[PDB]
Amino acid sequence: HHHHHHMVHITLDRNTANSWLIISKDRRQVRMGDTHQNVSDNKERFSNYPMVLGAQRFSSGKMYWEVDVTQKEAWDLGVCRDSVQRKGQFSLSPENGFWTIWLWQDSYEAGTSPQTTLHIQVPPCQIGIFVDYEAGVVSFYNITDHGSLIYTFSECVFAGPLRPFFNVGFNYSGGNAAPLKLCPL
Ligand SMILES: CC(=O)N1C[C@H]2CC[C@@H]1c1ccccc12
Repeated sequence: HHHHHHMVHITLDRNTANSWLIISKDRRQVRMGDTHQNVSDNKERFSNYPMVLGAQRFSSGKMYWEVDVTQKEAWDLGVCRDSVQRKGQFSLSPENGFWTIWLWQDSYEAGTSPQTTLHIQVPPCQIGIFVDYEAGVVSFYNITDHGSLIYTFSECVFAGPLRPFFNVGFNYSGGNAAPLKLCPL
């Protein structure tokens, strides 16, 4: 890929975060806490899962950012509609307004319905996410493997503004406490 030059400065939106998440002062890192984080509930917060949105909203153009996933056992990354459901149980699918990939139990999968197996030779420590609003494209790149393509969603029906989407995953095992981190330009 040569997509680096549509780089956008993403920050996390505290108000959308699950109440157990801890967002750094610079709003560039998020991790699971060991308890509820002493914040009020609001209609924006994801209730059931350790999810948060980016502050940025996109309705046009080309956007690129990178996320560090070092030493995590489980995570979800991509983009979603601003209008996605926040409360209760739901699946990550384009029909529900999500364009995502994940790591779960040593397998990488794209969030189609049903989910699609990914073929990654070099487990990634850093993921690049590229959105072309007009083209209807969301692509994922393996930064650890010289930017090799992971997966492309095409003919996407965004149907409104998009937000960067993050899930740090649960930490039942004790091996998934590490943060997601937005990487510098
Ligand atoms: C009581 C309850 O249902 N939970 C507590 C904890 C672990 C599972 C679930 C949950 C969802 C989101 C964030 C934190 C949690």
